[PDB]
Amino acid sequence: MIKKPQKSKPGVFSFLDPLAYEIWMCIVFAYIGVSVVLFLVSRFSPY
Amino acid sequence: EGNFKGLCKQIDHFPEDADYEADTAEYFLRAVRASSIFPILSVILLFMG
Amino acid sequence: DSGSTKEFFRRSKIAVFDKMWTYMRSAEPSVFVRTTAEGVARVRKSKGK
Ligand SMILES: N[C@@H](CCC(=O)O)C(=O)O
Repeated sequence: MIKKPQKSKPGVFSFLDPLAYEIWMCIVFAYIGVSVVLFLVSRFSPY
Repeated sequence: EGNFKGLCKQIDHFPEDADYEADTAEYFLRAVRASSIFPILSVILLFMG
Repeated sequence: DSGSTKEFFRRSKIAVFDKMWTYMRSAEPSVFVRTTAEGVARVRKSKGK
């Protein structure tokens, strides 16, 4: 028997609760590559 | 509105049970709280301006 | 005090329980209490200690 805990609330970055940390990491990696593919196709010298 | 009206207490943070020091986000939030740090600084640049 | 559990760790051969009993014989002052709610409100005022 020990004392009760309190209802220690969520913190500042509580908003990213729906996703795993590793999921967010995949998103940013996806985020960059989509841009540079568009940077490949656009500005390709369409002569 | 009491048996002595206009008796002005000074108040700070108080140590309750186990204090949640591991909540350093909270203890820092306590540390910012008992201070006018931003409302005093809101005077400062307004004075400096 | 005068508990079988207090006697159990005296006789307990599990090393952590020995190590607890090693502490409990060396716990200064008395972690041991005589009656039931004696230990209860002790924890209640221990603030998790
Ligand atoms: N029923 C137990 C309570 C105390 C203990 O568990 O040590 C006894 O009479 O010994």
